[PDB]
Amino acid sequence: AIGELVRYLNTNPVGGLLEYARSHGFAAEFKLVDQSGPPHEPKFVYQAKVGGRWFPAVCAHSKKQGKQEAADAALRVLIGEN
Amino acid sequence: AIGELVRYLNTNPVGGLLEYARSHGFAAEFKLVDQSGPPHEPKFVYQAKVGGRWFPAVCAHSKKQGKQEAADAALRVLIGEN
RNA sequence: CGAAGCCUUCGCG
RNA sequence: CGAAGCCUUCGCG
RNA sequence: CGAAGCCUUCGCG
RNA sequence: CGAAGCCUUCGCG
Repeated sequence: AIGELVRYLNTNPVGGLLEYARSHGFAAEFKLVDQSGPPHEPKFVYQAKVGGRWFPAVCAHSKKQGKQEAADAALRVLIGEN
Repeated sequence: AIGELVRYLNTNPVGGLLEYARSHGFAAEFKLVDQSGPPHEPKFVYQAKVGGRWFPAVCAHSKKQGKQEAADAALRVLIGEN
């Protein structure tokens, strides 16, 4: 797992986390924790969840980048574990 | 653990998480993920972390209530574990 | 006795 | 052959 | 929201 | 920021 997981951090973190989620029979989730700010400069706060494990919450400027950074944080956490 | 952990959900989640963290030799952290909103109506976003495990991020109106809500979520998860 | 944590109140900014 | 996901681009509200 | 291109991965062969 | 009060937990006697 670790090998491909490292690869996914640079190119496409969301894809790597979904891959991890499939290969362990788990459904991945990206929770929109919070939305704030004016419409032209909003701030989104996202959190990745896999099965029963929750990951670092992140601030981002767009929903896409919210998911990307949430995935990225989850991936770094999982790589750290071993 | 589960017995006392249930009790702390009503009275003081922050204390219960501190008990859990001590009794498994873990350092607890309450991360201020985000602050937003106007000065008289701020919104804070907190996340509890115990050792290497991160917990649901929560919204609250004050820092203390932020920590308490994060702790409460972590406790509900840990009771869920068994 | 020695600590730690929470909540509450009061004053100040 | 059948899915899914990123990258970029274009158009619509 | 509607598409195209390109990449990666999954699944059945 | 400076105090006060409560409750809870832990160790010791």
